Parts: sequence; C-alpha cells; structure tokens
Amino acid sequence: INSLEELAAQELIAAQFEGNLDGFFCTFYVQSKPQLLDLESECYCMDDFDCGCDRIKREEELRKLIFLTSDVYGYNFEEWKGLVWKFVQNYCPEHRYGSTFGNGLLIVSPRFFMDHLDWFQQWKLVSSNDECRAFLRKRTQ
Amino acid sequence: INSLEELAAQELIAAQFEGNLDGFFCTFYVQSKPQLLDLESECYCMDDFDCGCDRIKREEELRKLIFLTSDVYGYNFEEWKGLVWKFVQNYCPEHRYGSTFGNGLLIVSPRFFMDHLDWFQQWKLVSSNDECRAFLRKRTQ
Repeated sequence: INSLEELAAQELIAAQFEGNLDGFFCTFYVQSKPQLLDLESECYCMDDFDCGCDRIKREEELRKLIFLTSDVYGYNFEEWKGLVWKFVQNYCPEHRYGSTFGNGLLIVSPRFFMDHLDWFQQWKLVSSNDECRAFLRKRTQ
Repeated sequence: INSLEELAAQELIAAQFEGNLDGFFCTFYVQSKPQLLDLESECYCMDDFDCGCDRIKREEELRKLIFLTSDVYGYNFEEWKGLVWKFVQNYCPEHRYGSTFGNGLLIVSPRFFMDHLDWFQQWKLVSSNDECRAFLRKRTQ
C-alpha cells in the first residue's frame, strides 16, 4: 500500500510532470518512507561562533516537518505552505564557483502529492523570489 | 610583542572609521595573530548528498586565505579582491521571520589595513550586491 500508492504517483510524475518536480532552486521528491537520516549532517562550531551549522540544522528540521505534515490526512495546507516558505527562505543555493547553481531537496508523501497535483504543476513554473513569495503566501482558503 | 601594529590599527579604526569596518552584509576585523581555529567547524554529511557542509568549509578556507595573503607584502591586490568576491558569493545570511539580516566575518593584517585605508572606506559605503560586484571586480585606482 506504501509502494502501491508511491508507484501510482511515480507513474503520474512520468506521465504528466515529465519525470520531475524541479522548481525554482528547489525540487520535490515523492516517497512513502524517505531516508531522512541520510539527508542529515553532524555539525559543531567550536568556541561559540555562528559558523553556519544552525542554518544546516534548521533546513533538516523543516524538511522533516514538511514531510511529516504531508504524511497525514488534513493538515492545514496554508500552514504547510508557510513551512515550505521558511525552508525556501533558509535555503542558500550551493552555486559551484563560476556560474553554476543547485536545488534544495524536499520530500512529500504520495497521498499529499496526489491531493495537490495542480499545485505541484504550478510549483514547477515559479521563476523568481517575488513570484515564489506570492505563491507561498498564507491565504485564508 | 606585535600588538603595536594592531593598536595603531585599532586607534585608526576608532579615530577615522567610526570604530568599525562594517559593510554590505560583511565585516572586517584587524588582527595580527587571529585565532582562526576558534572560527571553525568540524562537520560532515552522511550520503553522497550535499548537506551544506561544503559551503562552510569553503567559507573558512577563503577566510583563512584572505588573511594569510594580507599578512605579507606585495600580494596581487586584484587577486586578493578575487578571494573576497568568492567569499561574498559563497556567503548567505540566516533568515527566519525577516530579521536577522546578518554579517559575514573577514580578517586582515594590521599592515594590509594600514596600506589600504582608503579602499576600506569605500568598502563601508557599499549597500547593494551590484555595488559589491562592481567594487570587487573593477581594477582599483
């Protein structure tokens, strides 16, 4: 049922989303049981200085919440979006020196992806920070 | 022993620079023997997955080079500035609920400072990424 529901979405991504959910410096994956510990770090700055481990730890915390809140029926969808927005705010594109750029990773369950197909289709077309902020703004309904 | 040079700098900072070297999301200190090892991390990812450690290691690496190359006479100033650009490029403030809008930290030798005071005044009154881009890339003087 986990594979079975994951399979339909992965087939649906192939069919209608051209094999991917890449958006603006961020892509979504659709998995029933993600290996979230494989996406973590162990990070200490010594001698009490913000080296940037916090930024890392915050990113992991938010990816986790974005998944866990997606993996249940009926979570507040605007509050979910606000979490994505905080992730997006905290992301800082690892642009490999020259003119290269990379994508932040987020994960959502298959049930959630398939309750929100139109939304994930728009996600892919986001082209700026300014559009992104508008797209993720917490509407009432 | 080598404080004499630092204090000559600290006196000029207080006297002629309003007591700081803050610029556009970044700050210079002037130190003869900085404790760069204090300003460090020991952190790793798990998977092949880039968890954001690479950006921190790069930051330290560049910070240290920025200091070491300032700590001798006659280094290629344009190339020195090139390191500063790569540092700024690789920097990003941590953002959660707008504020805070924080500063990166660089350190430079007393003598390097005292041979480029004029350049350091211009560094302060930068206030955009494009002003930063131009100021660092354009042949000085």
